[PDB]
Amino acid sequence: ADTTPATGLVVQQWEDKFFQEYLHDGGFKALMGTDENAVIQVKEDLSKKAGD
Amino acid sequence: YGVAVDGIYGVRKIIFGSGSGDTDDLKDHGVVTGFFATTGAATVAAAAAAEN
Amino acid sequence: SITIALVNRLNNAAVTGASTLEGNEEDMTSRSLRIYVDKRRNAVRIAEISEQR
Repeated sequence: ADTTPATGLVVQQWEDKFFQEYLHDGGFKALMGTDENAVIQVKEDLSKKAGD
Repeated sequence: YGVAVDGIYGVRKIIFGSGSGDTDDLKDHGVVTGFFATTGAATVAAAAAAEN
Repeated sequence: SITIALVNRLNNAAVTGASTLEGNEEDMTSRSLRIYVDKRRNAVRIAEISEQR
């Protein structure tokens, strides 16, 4: 006859890498700016001063 | 101050099959058990040592 | 979990003389046992004043 490995001795391998879901970022980052006519206004004044 | 001992491990009794399949009739590899009578006080209570 | 293996013995009559062996070969039977591992731990906490005293 022919020698075969036991059913419980069949090795399964696992990968250390993983996939990530695809997420749409909206594209708003292109509209952010500190200029007066920016579609989205960025006010970073509270990063140096105090207040909520 | 907290001192903690920890360990990941597992102890098992080596039992191997004896039938056609890999998990068929399990015999102890190197253990022979003998159940005898004793006069000492019971360690496991009757409710706990009962079947099921 | 870890799987350990046992190799069963061979109990076929020996092929003697000039007899063919290319087809009359033995099959090797193996058995497996899976052992699981778990985490067990204990801890003791003591105050600083208890250490000093």
